[PDB]
Amino acid sequence: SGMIRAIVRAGQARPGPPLGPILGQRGVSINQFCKEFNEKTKDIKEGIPLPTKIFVKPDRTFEIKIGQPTVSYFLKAAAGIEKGARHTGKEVAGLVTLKHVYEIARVKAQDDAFALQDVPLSSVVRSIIGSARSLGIRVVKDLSSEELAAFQKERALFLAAQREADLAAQAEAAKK
Amino acid sequence: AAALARLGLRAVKQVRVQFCPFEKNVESTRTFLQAVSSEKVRCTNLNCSVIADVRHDGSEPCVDVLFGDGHRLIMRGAHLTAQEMLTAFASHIQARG
Amino acid sequence: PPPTPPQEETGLVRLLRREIAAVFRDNRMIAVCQHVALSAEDKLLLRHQLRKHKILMKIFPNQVLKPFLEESKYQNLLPLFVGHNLLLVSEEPKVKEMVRILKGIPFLPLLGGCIDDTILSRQGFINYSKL
Amino acid sequence: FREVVEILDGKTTIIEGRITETPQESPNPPNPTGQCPICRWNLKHKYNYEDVLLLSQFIRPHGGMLPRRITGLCQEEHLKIEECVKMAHRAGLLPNHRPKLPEGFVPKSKPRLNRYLTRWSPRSVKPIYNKGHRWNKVRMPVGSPLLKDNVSYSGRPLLLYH
Amino acid sequence: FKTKGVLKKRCRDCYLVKRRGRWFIYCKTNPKHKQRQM
Amino acid sequence: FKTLLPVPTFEDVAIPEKPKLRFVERVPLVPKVRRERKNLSDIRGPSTEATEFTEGRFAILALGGGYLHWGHFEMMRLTINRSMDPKNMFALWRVPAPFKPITRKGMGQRMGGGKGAIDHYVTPVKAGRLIVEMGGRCEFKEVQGFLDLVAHKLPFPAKAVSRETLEKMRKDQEERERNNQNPWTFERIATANMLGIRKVLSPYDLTHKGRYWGKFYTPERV
Amino acid sequence: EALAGAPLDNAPKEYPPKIQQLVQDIASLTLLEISDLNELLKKTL
Amino acid sequence: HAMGVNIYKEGQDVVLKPDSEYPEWLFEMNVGPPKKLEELDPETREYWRLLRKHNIWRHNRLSKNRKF
RNA sequence: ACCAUAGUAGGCCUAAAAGCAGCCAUCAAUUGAGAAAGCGUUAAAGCUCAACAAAUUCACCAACAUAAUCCCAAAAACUAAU
Ligand SMILES: [Mg+2]
Ligand SMILES: [Mg+2]
Ligand SMILES: [Mg+2]
Ligand SMILES: [Mg+2]
Ligand SMILES: [Mg+2]
Ligand SMILES: [Zn+2]
Ligand SMILES: [Zn+2]
Repeated sequence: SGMIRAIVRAGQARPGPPLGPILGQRGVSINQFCKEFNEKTKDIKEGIPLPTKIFVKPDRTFEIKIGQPTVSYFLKAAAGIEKGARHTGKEVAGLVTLKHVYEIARVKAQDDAFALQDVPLSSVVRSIIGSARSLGIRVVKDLSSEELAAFQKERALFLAAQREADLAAQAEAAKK
Repeated sequence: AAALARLGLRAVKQVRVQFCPFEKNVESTRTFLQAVSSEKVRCTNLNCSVIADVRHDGSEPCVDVLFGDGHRLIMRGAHLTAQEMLTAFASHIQARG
Repeated sequence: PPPTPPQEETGLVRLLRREIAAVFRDNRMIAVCQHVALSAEDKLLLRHQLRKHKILMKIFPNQVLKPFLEESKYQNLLPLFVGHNLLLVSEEPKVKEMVRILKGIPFLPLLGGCIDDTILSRQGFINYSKL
Repeated sequence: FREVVEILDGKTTIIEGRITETPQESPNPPNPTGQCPICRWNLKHKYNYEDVLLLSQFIRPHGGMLPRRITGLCQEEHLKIEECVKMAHRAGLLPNHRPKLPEGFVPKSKPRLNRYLTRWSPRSVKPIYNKGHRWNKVRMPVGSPLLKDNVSYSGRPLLLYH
Repeated sequence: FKTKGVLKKRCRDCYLVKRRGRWFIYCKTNPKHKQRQM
Repeated sequence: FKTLLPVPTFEDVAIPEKPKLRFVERVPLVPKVRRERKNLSDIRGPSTEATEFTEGRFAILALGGGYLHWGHFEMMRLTINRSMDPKNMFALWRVPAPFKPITRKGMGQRMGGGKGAIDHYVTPVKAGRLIVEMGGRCEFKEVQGFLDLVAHKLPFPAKAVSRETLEKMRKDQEERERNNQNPWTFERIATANMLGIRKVLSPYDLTHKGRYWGKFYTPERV
Repeated sequence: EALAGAPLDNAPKEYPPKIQQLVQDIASLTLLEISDLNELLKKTL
Repeated sequence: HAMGVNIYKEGQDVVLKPDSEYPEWLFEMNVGPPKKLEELDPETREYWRLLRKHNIWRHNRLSKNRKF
């Protein structure tokens, strides 16, 4: 009856929302899909939520295609941060170099979308940089020693800003 | 191409288009081809095949369409306009089928 | 009529002219195939099946393609471009491999073309293929 | 002038275009530099609804107007000619340019009221019950304002309302 | 139908037609968009 | 195929704080005690003040004369304030808050007895004056779209204009008057008192030149 | 300049001028220049 | 999960190739300054991409008044 | 008329905010298509707009019910009018 885009964590597939309202509305077995999906995704111990394309057929049976995990995750891990910037570009979330983006790129080159496209890795790296811009993550050419000088400064500043934001969020939760 | 999709092409068996690319008069038949070949009309029924016959020498462009009424509709585009072919196609192949 | 207001070439037009000149220089096999409406999925699949034999596809507007081609040595291809079209570009050509994929889709015609300076109809490509 | 023919033979239908001979523009126009067809014959501001020989040249055998880009009329003059053709139809000129319908000629209606120079369509017009006095008066339109530039030999402007 | 002094299309499906010496707005999708110029 | 065109870019536009229209007061802070006679002569004829643009590139232009009272101000304020992007546009009052006392008597009074009591205040607006001035990184068309509403709901006839539109219609206005084919202009006749026509004319006409009559202004009049 | 006009299936009997003048320049050679020709074509290809 | 990377931990949690192994393009790409209109050459394709984008933005702003 | 595929459910707050309660960036694949101008959804999915290609007559604004005994000259678009 159509298609479904489902972004789901590595070892986690559960018979409730999102899968319950989504797959349950199409008339498709939830448990069979949890079984197959977990069969395929228990082999990734990297713990990466992957967007996946679920083809849901007229007879209520189904097919499944697993793609590469989200760039949001790959970059959240590359900068070592947890959540992305509240105000992006106004503030910084995390830092990365050429190497991170390149790795993530040749990883996502086998993604369903970039597979059919014969595009070189320069293009995919462009894509990932762009995806970094909005995630609040900053690239630098050669940062390594200053990568750690940074991390010891930047992390303290991000803790300062996250604690200040948590305090101001406590004050705005109390004022509300 | 939109007016063909609304009209439920599933009543058709086989559609072939025979035309001669290097002639000056073939634009009409080509327009008809690209109007029938579109995804809407093509997906209305999968039991129908669309064949493009391309020859240099034939010199006379033509459109032949069989459908399950036991009917055969052959319109020779020479001096015929695209949307005249498509309107004829519509009123002919819909009202009968 | 009022006197004549000559229009001026944009950067777009010059870039397209350059690009097309290069296109006619580089590829040995340029095959005109009428552009036909397909799903985005199917068009991607087609592009990829052309990527497997390394053949590339290109699309240019009739507006800037027609004058270039009538002033070109290739002007005999003018009657081909009157409708919609798609230009199949091939460096170090193998025609039978293109015909293999075109065979799969019956409603997607190959019209004219030029293989190593030889201007051919579809039958010329059928002949070059079996060779 | 290109006729389209359709034939039915043994569950096979053939539709084909066929070209006939088109008459050509008369050899020697008075104002050859002139852009628009009306103007190079010096007919600007001269033809009226009454001149049929001119009007019948742009229309279809079934009585409707020919499109502008085909004819090549200056936009203004196209509108004028269209008005005139409507008026001429209504006036009972061009009786041969109607569509032919074998059934409907038989059922007589009250004999056609003779009219001329009629701007609106007969079916669309409410009878004016209230007239009105000298100072506020409802006037009845005659002819079309598109023609108000026709050359007047009397010198008095045409009267468009009474 | 509503008699109005100003006609305006309320959606993309409204079309605008001159009948009986008036202007009209007919709409096939939403009949509620019908309008007759006064 | 269609060739593109360079898009208008605004790097020079500086947006002020409080871009939205200020709230204006129903009655002035120092309410006028002494009742004023009504000059109708302050609605009459062409406007002197507020004829030109200042900061902004768009405006509402008054084609008639009239009186703006508080209701009108409220209308404009609310409408413009929720029809604009506070980031990209700013608006400005080209009109003062209503200062002119206007009286009434209780309905049902006989004629005479004195002047009335002060009911409300208004602002006089002479034709040719800008009511509200909007600047921003906007193109004229959006602003035009919603400004024409406000314009339409004003007491006098009014338009939405830009700098370009205004200068366009002024040059058109003078070009119409040097094109004129007929020898006889209202100016030429009135000033020279031809036909003793001054008898029927007002003195003000010598300035107004038949373009303004009462509070009405007809732009077509050369 | 311009390129070929692409004759085709229904009637094409026409072979190029080049092939014919080449077979004509081949037929006019003595067998010592035919063996020279054969050697010079055997080596390159 | 969560990972705290230092110069010991960012290199130990990843396999980081030498600087001579990495391709050229990786160093050329602009890190943080997304390009402007005036900067680009009108004879370059990217310029026209950007101009198209801006034209779309403009159309989008102009379409804010839709009744439909 | 025509057509709609890519990172990607962009980052956040929220039960959920998947182009489209809100706040911030507004980059990037493909000849070409906005981190989206309207509809739509609980969040989607789904319809359209702008984009390619296809083409190209012209297209900015303008329209507004009514009274009381019975409508109220008759009529009329050209033979020459400062
Ligand atoms: Mg008003
Ligand atoms: Mg792009
Ligand atoms: Mg579109
Ligand atoms: Mg009523
Ligand atoms: Mg009477
Ligand atoms: Zn003309
Ligand atoms: Zn509607």
